[PDB]
Amino acid sequence: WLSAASFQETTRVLTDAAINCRSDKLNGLKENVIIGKLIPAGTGINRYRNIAVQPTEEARAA
Amino acid sequence: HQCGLPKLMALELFKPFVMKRLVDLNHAQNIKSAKRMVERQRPQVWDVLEEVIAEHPVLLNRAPTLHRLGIQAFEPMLVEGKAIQLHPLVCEAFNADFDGDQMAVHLPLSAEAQAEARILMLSSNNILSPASGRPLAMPRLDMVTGLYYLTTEVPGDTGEYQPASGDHPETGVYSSPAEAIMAADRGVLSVRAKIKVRLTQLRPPVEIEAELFGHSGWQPGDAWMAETTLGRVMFNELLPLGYPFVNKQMHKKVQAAIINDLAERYPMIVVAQTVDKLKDAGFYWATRSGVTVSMADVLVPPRKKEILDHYEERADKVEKQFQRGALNHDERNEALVEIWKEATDEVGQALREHYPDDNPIITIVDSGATGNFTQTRTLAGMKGLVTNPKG
Amino acid sequence: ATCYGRSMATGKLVDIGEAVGIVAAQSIGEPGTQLT
Amino acid sequence: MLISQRPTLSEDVLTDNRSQFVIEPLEPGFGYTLGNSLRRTLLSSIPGAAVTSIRIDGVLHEFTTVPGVKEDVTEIILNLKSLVVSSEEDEPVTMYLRKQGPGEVTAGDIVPPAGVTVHNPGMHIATLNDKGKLEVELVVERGRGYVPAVQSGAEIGRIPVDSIYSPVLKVTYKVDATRVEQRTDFDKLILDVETKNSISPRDALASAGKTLVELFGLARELNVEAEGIEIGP
Amino acid sequence: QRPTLSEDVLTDNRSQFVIEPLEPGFGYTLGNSLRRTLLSSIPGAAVTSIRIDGVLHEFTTVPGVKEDVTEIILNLKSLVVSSEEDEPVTMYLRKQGPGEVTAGDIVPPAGVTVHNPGMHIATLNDKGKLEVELVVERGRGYVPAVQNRASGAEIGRIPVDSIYSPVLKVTYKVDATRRTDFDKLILDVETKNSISPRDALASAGKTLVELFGLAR
Amino acid sequence: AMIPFLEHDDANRALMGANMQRQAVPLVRSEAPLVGTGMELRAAIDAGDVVVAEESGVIEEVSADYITVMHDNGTRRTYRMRKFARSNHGTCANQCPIVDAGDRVEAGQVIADGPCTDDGEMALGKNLLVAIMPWEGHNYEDAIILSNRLVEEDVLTSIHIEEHEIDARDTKLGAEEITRDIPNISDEVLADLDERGIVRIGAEVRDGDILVGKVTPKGETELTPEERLLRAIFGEKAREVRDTSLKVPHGESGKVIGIRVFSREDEDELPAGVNELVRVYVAQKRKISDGDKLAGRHGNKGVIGKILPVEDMPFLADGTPVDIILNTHGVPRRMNIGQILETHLGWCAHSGWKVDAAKGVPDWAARLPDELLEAQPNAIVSTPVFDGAQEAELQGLLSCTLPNRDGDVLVDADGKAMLFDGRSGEPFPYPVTVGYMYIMKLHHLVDDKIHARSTGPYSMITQQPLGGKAQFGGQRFGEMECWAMQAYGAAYTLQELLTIKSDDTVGRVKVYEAIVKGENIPEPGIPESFKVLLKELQSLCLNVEVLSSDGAAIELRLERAAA
Amino acid sequence: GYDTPLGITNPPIDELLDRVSSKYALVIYAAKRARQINDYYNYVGPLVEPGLQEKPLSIALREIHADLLEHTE
Ligand SMILES: [Mg+2]
Repeated sequence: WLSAASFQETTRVLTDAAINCRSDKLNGLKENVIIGKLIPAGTGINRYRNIAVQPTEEARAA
Repeated sequence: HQCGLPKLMALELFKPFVMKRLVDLNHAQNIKSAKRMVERQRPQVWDVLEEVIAEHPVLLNRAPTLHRLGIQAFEPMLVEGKAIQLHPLVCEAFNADFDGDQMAVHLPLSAEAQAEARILMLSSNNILSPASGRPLAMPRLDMVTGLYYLTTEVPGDTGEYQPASGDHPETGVYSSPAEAIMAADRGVLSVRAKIKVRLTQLRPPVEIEAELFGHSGWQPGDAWMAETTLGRVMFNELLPLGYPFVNKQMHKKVQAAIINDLAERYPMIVVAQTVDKLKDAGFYWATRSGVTVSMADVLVPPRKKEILDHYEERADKVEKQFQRGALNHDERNEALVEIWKEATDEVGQALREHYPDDNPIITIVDSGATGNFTQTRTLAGMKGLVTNPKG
Repeated sequence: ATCYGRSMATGKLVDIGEAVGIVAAQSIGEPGTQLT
Repeated sequence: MLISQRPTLSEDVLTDNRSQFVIEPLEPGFGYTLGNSLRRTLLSSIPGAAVTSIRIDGVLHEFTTVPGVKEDVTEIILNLKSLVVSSEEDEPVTMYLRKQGPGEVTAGDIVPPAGVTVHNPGMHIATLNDKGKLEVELVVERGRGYVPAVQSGAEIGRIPVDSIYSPVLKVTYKVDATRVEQRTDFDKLILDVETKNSISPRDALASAGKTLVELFGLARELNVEAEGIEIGP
Repeated sequence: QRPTLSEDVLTDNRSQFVIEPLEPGFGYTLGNSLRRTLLSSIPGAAVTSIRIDGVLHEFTTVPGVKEDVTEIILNLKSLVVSSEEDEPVTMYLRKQGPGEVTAGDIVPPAGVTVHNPGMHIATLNDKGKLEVELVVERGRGYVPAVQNRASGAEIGRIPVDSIYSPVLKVTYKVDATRRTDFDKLILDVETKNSISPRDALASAGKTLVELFGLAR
Repeated sequence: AMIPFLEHDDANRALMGANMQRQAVPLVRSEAPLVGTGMELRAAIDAGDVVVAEESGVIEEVSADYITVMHDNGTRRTYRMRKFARSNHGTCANQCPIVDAGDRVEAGQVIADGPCTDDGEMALGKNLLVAIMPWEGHNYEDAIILSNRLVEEDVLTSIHIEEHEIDARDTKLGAEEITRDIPNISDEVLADLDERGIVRIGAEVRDGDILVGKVTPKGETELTPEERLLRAIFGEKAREVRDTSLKVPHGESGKVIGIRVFSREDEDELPAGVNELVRVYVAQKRKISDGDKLAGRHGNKGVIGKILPVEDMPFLADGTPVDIILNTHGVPRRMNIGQILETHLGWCAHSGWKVDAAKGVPDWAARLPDELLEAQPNAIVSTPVFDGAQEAELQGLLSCTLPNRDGDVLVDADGKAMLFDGRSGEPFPYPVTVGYMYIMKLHHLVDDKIHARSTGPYSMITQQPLGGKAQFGGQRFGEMECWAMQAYGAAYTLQELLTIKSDDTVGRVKVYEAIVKGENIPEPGIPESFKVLLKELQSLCLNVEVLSSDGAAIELRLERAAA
Repeated sequence: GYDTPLGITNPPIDELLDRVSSKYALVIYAAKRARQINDYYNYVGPLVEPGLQEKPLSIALREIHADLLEHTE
């Protein structure tokens, strides 16, 4: 409902959302942009953003 | 992959970075003093500035941002003045021309931001149109004309190879390209003269390679005889070794074909360096190309009067047909429109015939550098029909 | 990725995180001002 | 009047006969004032000797082909023009190349008369087929730069060739922006020089510098007034 | 064959110079190098600052003078003057009207010479009184006004652009001759009365020799 | 009506030419166009920026300040010259007389030139030596190349006068005071302030300098702990003010032309609660520079790409270096060859001509030419629109150009001429169209448009950076820009741009602190604009709530100081 | 087969991406490594001869080019 409210016809969208007690999962990238969270795309994907990186033993040696 | 930032701009953007490096060195006592120093523009900052900016990317954006290439990353270098220097090849992507537009600069701060700028949005990494796959960072007008002049074959030019029937052998044989360069330094060889040279450092066409070598029996040392112009040699030198010798006058379309081939078969860094070398060469030879405008270079078709008189006779026939009560008013307008569209196309044809093909106004259009022939036709010849307030 | 194919910009196979939707919207809108 | 701060000349060696020189940093604008001059001096103001003409046995009128050998006349002219010869006899000198039987000819097979030298003896000239002989006369003489085919005459059997006198083969230059204190537009000159094995790039640069200095001392002779002074040479 | 350089005079401030012989396709480069050095690096003299008692900044007038201070400084740009001091010297100019203040009305300190006393500077009527103090220095090329915070200058000084170069207009041609070919270079120098074409070409050659001495 | 060869220009570029004439900035010295219409004179006169003799008489006195004419009936009339007046847009209105004492002037005659006038004619630009040829890409895609002469000789230099203003008024905690005594400022920094705290006339002000010192009553709760202890131990007074002095804004400098001041003490009328009010008028001389926007009368605009040294500018046979290089590729598609005809006629006017009359008047010059059969160098000619110069006549004049000093004809009958490469020395292989073109300096200058910001004031409502250079604002990263950023997949760049550079009130101070101490950039927080959106929704009676994975609504809302 | 790149374009992007599956993975890779290095300077590395004042991110990219680091998506 956040996405819809920000796209067009804010008034009607918000009224229907209030009536239907809607809940936004905060999963669309526009939603995350609105709330200041890493968008779920490109470098925002889970596999990418939580990568762990430690130097190998052979390199840690020298 | 570079762009020019006015000194003051960079000093303001990296202000905290420069304050940090001013406290690292002992130019500033404390951090407040580093701030005051950077604000007064004390001469110590400038050196330090060029250190902080090292390999620190920045984003350039021009509105309206229609596609992502409307925001591209660049490595910044300090420039004299209060203006941003923009690489010409990227103009296509930004729809940016230098008639006064401006652009915005953003400095990525976090490490992930700098990484996204270096890897994702680096100009060199975005040579191709994300919508069509075609190349955008490609020679556009001047470059084009430059190359188009450098790779043209001029029958009868100075130093042209002439296999002589007399006791004199043919005179257009040059051991290496450097010998041709020497010959052209003196007024002995034109860069556009059809000659024959022994090339030792350029791959030949597939067919000549198949005959004079194995299918791939070519190695950098292997030389071979080519029959081209010195210009086409200097051009094929700009493309990488591995690319076969082309030997065509480099219309924009052919440059696009070459860049497409390179992007499809080669890494992208090589393609970017190739387009940059093409840029440099095209600018130099565009300067040297002798394209100008002049009231005399705008030739007017010599048959224009008679063409117009003939179509006016047709139009008077149609108008008398209307006065006769035989034509519809909309039909009269329709007939007049057909007549005048034909007359315009005829004067355009006569113009294109009369114009020598080396005329600059023709060279600029035909080479694909910039503009269409409708403009050539409205400039000399006739504009033709013009629309209505209704349409 | 495979149903989508090559990434028109990178020339390689589209990466697993692309926002092909926005890129499509842009590729379709950018030439809009040429429609007469 | 003022003075210039720290102009230096550095060398990078790409090959044992090809090098890039860097003059940096020059005051804004002088890169172009002394770039084209140095290029033309290197390519046109160095004494060097090379082949001026040749007489081939077996073909004097047609010049079509040579019996007993694969290469045609023009390929031989090209192979010879790429010869490296250094001669001290300033008047014209003659040399002779002789070989026979199936095999292959080179630069060492030719007999260099006393005073002249051949620097690339391992070079190729032609390949003799079975029962193939080859006798040729070559003319060498000092000169400078590149002079086109000088013509022929009344003695049939000799064809003039293009004389690549210049000991330097290829020269190019560019001008990049270097930053003197507070100025990002000072000029730095870069010179790429690929030369023959007669002399190294450094020696050619030195000779060009001396010749130029003489030329411009011609103008310095008119009077001795102040001028841009430099610290290090 | 060694090359020779023969001068020719056309007026007190315009000389040609014929250099020959030169290798073919080589006179253009010499002529252009000399032209660049002449246009850029011929040491000369010019004004650095001026001071006008009644005035504290450029953008103002002086009672009784027809030219505002801006126009005065513009007219003064046209001054051709030569100083042997090699250090900041000062000239003065007083004048009460009616009358036309010209360059001659300047009292140059010994060692500095003003070469065009006729040049107009200002017009003065009954109520007009002009009193000027002009610092003259020795430089080369072109140096824009030196700020009043970049120097210890007080609020009085009115820094001015310094056009040091005494060379006016330089050009060249070459006659090419083709089996024994050669080029003859005809250089053409015109300068202000500050120094002679001969002296300008001499200093240019001196600087060019010093710079090509990087061959080592 | 002031566009020469209008009929030769398409309506788009002609509309642009009119609009851009209306943007020329007055230059220190104005030069009428060598080739114009007939409208420059009448336009300048009717405009009302030149002084005009209301009554025919004789100039009785002339000064840089006024002009007195003694009419014939004994009447005296005097005209005061506007001297270095600031205009509504910063241009410099400055009149200069063009009469000499004892001159007899008729009614309507022009007495003094205005800002953009020359001897009574509209002079919006200068006559430049132009060469039409692509030059090393530095005039690529509409850029323009200028000869450095135009800097050394101030040919495109203009004067720009800004008006800084500041008032001392009544606040909650008291009343501001304009004072030279400002908290802990170096005696040297105030070195240019008078006793009042106002900068001194004729002082050269760089950006950041003080212009008028002012202190504003500060509350006691705002005193830092450091300041609290400082005022306690040393027994400081109870002034407790803040430095609200008027400083000169970024990218600005110049000599202080003037100072005006209005005091409530004196009988000066001011608004409520406004004690004092001072205005500093600062002038600056702008030399043409990279970025500045030039244009001809034919809608042919462009920014200056590079200003070359005079030595490497292409030059004619006589060493005359061109002044401006206009890229060829720009002319034909814009349908404004008017500029080319103007270049040809301008060279004709710059060299003068003599049509050969012996044996009759040629047919090409028969129709129009009456006193145009000959013309001295630097002749002033007008080619009205829809009348005037015909193509045949243009070519004819181009044939009989007069030669230079040495009797050399430099521009041939096509309007072209050989040129040398001022860089290498070799001549350019083909003749180039050289001529004289009228170029105006349009009021779009880098000095006005350059702007950067690392950190500055924010809006009290959205808590985002203020907008506008005047307020030291930040650039707007618009919705389409966020689209672009997403298309790249630059998640972290987009987050950073939208949180720690705009709205994270603690995140941004953290980021600055981390950059200053060489530490990695912290993780971003919550945009204040989101909290504000929530508050607005609530005020709309909508119960919005943020929730945890499995939880109730999350809520939104010392040790470092003691250390 | 290519001329010596300048600054940012070094190391080449193709050879760097051959070390990873996609561009974004490389991005996060290098950013993590650079943060780790900068922590070290106040934690392991650098793993190659650091430049005169090389940016930590540049050092991390070089380390990626030399395979001196391993990762796991
Ligand atoms: Mg634009």
